[PDB]
Amino acid sequence: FNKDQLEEFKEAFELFDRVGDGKILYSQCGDVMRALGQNPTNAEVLKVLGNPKSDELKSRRVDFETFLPMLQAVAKYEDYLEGFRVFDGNGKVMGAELRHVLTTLGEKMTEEEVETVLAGHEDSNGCINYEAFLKHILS
Amino acid sequence: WXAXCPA
Amino acid sequence: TTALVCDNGSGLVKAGFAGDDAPRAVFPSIVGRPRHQGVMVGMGQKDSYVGDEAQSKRGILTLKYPIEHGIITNWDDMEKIWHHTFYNELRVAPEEHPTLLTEAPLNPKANREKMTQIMFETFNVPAMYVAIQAVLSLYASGRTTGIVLDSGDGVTHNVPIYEGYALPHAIMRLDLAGRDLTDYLMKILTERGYSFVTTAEREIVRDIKEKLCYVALDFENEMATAASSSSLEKSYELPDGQVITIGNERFRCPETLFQPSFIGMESAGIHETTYNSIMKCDIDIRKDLYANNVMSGGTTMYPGIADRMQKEITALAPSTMKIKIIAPPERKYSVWIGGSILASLSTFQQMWITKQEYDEAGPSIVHRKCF
Amino acid sequence: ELYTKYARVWIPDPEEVWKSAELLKDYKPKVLQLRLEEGKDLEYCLDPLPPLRNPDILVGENDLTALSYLHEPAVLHNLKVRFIDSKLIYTYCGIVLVAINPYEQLPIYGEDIINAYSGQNMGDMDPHIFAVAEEAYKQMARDERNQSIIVSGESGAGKTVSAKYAMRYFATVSGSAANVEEKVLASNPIMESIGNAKTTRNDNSSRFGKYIEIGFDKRYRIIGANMRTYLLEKSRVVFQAEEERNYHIFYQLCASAALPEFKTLRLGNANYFHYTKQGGSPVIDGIDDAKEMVNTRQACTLLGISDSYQMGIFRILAGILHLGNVEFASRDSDSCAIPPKHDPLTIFCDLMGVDYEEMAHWLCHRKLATATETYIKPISKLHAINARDALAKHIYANLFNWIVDHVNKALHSTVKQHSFIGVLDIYGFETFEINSFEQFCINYANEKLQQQFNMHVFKLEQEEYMKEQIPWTLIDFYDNQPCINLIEAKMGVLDLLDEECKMPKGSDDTWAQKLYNTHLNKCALFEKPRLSNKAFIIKHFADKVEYQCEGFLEKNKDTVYEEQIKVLKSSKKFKLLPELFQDSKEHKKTVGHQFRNSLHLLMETLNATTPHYVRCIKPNDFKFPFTFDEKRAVQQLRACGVLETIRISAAGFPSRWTYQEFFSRYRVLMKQKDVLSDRKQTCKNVLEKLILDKDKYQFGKTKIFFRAGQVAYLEKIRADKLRAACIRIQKTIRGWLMRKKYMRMRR
Ligand SMILES: Nc1ncnc2c1ncn2[C@@H]1O[C@H](COP(=O)(O)OP(=O)(O)O)[C@@H](O)[C@H]1O
Ligand SMILES: [Mg+2]
Repeated sequence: FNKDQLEEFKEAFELFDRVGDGKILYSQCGDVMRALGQNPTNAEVLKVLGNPKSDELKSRRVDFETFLPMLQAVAKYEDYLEGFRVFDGNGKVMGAELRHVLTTLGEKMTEEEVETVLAGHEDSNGCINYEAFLKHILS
Repeated sequence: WXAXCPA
Repeated sequence: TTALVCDNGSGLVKAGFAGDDAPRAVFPSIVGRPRHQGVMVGMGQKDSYVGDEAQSKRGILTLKYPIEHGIITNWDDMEKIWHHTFYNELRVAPEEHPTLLTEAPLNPKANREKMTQIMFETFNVPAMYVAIQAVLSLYASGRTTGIVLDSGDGVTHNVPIYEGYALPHAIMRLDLAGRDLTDYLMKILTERGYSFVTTAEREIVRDIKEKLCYVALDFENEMATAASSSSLEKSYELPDGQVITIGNERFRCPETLFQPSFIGMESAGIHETTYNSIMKCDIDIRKDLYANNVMSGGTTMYPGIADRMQKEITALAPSTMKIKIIAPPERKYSVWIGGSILASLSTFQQMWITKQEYDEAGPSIVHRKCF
Repeated sequence: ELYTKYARVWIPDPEEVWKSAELLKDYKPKVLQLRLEEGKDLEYCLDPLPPLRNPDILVGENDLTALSYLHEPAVLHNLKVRFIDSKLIYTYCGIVLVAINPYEQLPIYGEDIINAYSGQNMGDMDPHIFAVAEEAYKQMARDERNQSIIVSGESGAGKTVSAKYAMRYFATVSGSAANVEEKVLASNPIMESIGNAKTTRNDNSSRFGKYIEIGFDKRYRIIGANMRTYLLEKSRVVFQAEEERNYHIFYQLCASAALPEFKTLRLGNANYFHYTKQGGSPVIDGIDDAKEMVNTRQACTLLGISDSYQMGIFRILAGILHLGNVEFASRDSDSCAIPPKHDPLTIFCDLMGVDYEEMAHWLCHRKLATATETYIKPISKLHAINARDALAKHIYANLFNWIVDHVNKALHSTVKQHSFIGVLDIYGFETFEINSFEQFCINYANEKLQQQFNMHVFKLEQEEYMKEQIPWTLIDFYDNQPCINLIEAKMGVLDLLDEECKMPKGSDDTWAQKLYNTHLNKCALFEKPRLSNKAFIIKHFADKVEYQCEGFLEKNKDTVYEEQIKVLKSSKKFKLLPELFQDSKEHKKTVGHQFRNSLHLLMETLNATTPHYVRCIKPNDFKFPFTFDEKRAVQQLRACGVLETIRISAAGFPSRWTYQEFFSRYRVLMKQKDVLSDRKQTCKNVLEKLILDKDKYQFGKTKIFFRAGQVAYLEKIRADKLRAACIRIQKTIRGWLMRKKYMRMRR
């Protein structure tokens, strides 16, 4: 990463600094990494975080300089499509089934997050064009 | 028998 | 698959199916032959008669016993006896059923082998065995420790058996029998002026011996008593109707088992040979043989023989070592019954000499497998 | 191996015979970390493996052959969930129906379910007794071989109700109008009274095996029924071990001895008679025999037995009871005599009307005869006792057969019988702390009945594989014939036991000695207990069982002196008694040999027939309804023989699935854009990619077969792919929405 990237990333990091000490929480580290173009899993985030314990994950704060190696470590389409084709073969996906699997398997998200991202993409039958939704969410 | 007696 | 047992006496054949209560066929071991020219052409003559067939006609015939002293003789007649036994009287083919045969303890060794040779070669018997009579008397009596006095026609012998071991060195064979008692009864009856020369009246004398003879509890006083008073005299009706009368003689005949000297026999009597046979055993067992002491066979059947035995062997026993004499009333059949139960035992099924084994070993197989 | 945090395993525990654990670290080749789901963590040790648990979609399924891992814990769980929560009491284990009693009524038996089951295959419906019944009924309709149903277990389990409803099915589907069902159910109290007894572990145990044949005309209308009996435990009459009883009817007499109708029988209390007193346990608690006698009289009236016959029966039983008290004094080793004026003999001779002096003579001497002459010979006190007890057992066995002949008289009907369906009620396996010739016979009978069941299921699978064109060889025919050959055949235990009955002196010690000498080194299935020279062990289809020799030579022996029969035959005081003896070797034959032959007649009855099977199980001793104890239920499941049926199934191909449903369920794994254009060859390609070894799966015309556990492996790889894709989606959407929330922060 060059100086310009480090400056843009630090500025973004400081926007996430809610205490003024130049630091974010570990639980925000993943948010900053994804906002910066990475797509790590929560497991991957904890690994790059050093598998922190609950207490430091919830209250220990790290500055940009400590975050950066973690961003580096995280940094170092056809599968996404087949993954969606698992739940398909007319190119649609039920809204109920996607909601259930997103809220009950894997790294479970909230129902409100899923409703927010899914809002306006499903039709009256309850079908999602998943290729369009995928292109939309990858932009 | 065959000797000492008649049988 | 029931076996056969036929106890080959010297006087009777006893035979039946193994596991029956008592035998079906009992008939005298005689072959009869005619001794006269037949006049009536078309009589339907036939050359020879077996058992009750001969005995029913005996006045026309002469009768040979093919067995003397347990030794089979004139064996073509024996083969006729067996052929009649299986085919006519049992009505059952020998090739379907294994068969068990009985023998006196000590007798010429070849005789078993020839008997076996007949059984396999002539009759194609599936399997065969031979057993010592005084073993079977204990199977019959329900006893595992025993001394057995066994006497019929032909032979007498003692065998001690302790807990299913025989003690061979102690086995005494004594050659007195109902035959020699019969020949003596003839000779002595001549003393009262009756004569019996030939086989056809030998069986009358035998029938007298069976009904009238008895054994004195003490002989030597009663010999004088019957000469002193006639209440011991009794009378019997011959064939052809004339009555005869017999007195002291009727006890005097069976007394000769205890006084073999009268026949001119050198040996001890049955009581003293019984005692000597116990004496040859080791003293650890003599009390147990003294108590469990068993009579066997038809010659024992004379009334009072058991009390005479107990009295006289008491006189040789040391008075502490008490004794008992087991005379069951069946005992004329006991040697058969013990073979009937023996042949029914599962364990015995291993013991049969099979035709396949005889094919291997020849007539010598008997002594090798059997006792 | 495959063992991963996501999986579960069964740990043993003495109080729930298995417990479930979360596997907490992936195994690699000596200790495992196992969290537990009553809120505990443990570490568990692997010895020079715990049985893996089926995936949760499979468990609770209607047929245990669906289960990919087959285990005592898996089976027990699948039964427990269906009984305790779904309240379904019937299960299929193969062909076998397992049944578990509610200790309650249920709706299920209503007529509309009878109609519902009509017109369908046994696999097309959830299991219920009617689904067996109709598979028999339609086989009888379609094919000439008539049918049998077989029901097993402890007597408590509910074999009665399982027959009651099979009958109710047959009548209803036939559309027949009629007594016969009410008659059959009204017969049970006499068949219990004569044929059922208190055993150490059970208050009522059926000690004989009962066959009821339902017959039809050529339009399959029920025309009638008839009753047969087998395997009666004759030895129980004269002998019991501690705290047993003999047959209830004796105690029902003793509980009635004060009623004026029975005054002539001069009965005492149940401690007075040598047969009743010997058990040491007169009264069953909670069961009153005195009232039940009245129900037995009721059943007799409903089966038309005249009161004259009923009184005759009770007087003959009083006969046997008094007979058992007659006592013998020895005079010598080979002689005994009854004393003068002997009181129980005098009462017996009153009850039978027989001349006192003839019974007194014949009970103390035996006749021996030949076609030329006959002898009367004294006998030992031991033999006179054995003769008395044999006469008791022969009287009882003929009384039983005669009462059953009147039950048949009542049940028979004139119409010519086209065909019949036979419901067999029989005892299951038996095992106790002290176990005796009664158990040895029961367990031999169970060995043969289980061989027949093996024969049948092995046939039905070599049918099924030949429909699907699979080679014959793969099904391993398991074979318990070496154990039958050990028990039955000429060297075997029953034969040597009859053989020492006759051998001139014979004893429990010498018998054991002849056993050890013959078998002990020679045999796979025969073993000796270290401490004792008076016991033996059989490695037996359910279990090892120890049997103890001291009982057998007494129990084994029945021999009846013809003269005592030929005395009782003479009496005219009442006409039942000569009826009992209406039409030898049988008088010599030992109890074990009579049992062997009766079992042959039973097996030839069943082998002429096409069976269907039931198993009845008892969840608990206490009769707490809808409660189910793993400890008791496992013991029943072993005695029923479900567990070896399953161990035999696990050898084969337990799991069978259609190409269409396989394609449906694993469309997720199938790479649909790649997949080939037809179901059979594409799914063959897929499975060949997913599993290397064709030994592990077999291709039918319609169904794919797998060995045990591979369905679980498939379900795991399905879960892995599904969840890994799920994670990919989750993180992608999370990163999207967090970018949006950052954009809000920029706003
Ligand atoms: N009731 C009897 N009283 C006296 N002697 C008898 C009696 N019955 C048979 N005998 C004699 O027994 C002899 C036959 O004995 P037995 O034991 O049959 O010999 P085997 O068995 O060797 O043929 C014959 O001499 C016969 O006369
Ligand atoms: Mg003889």
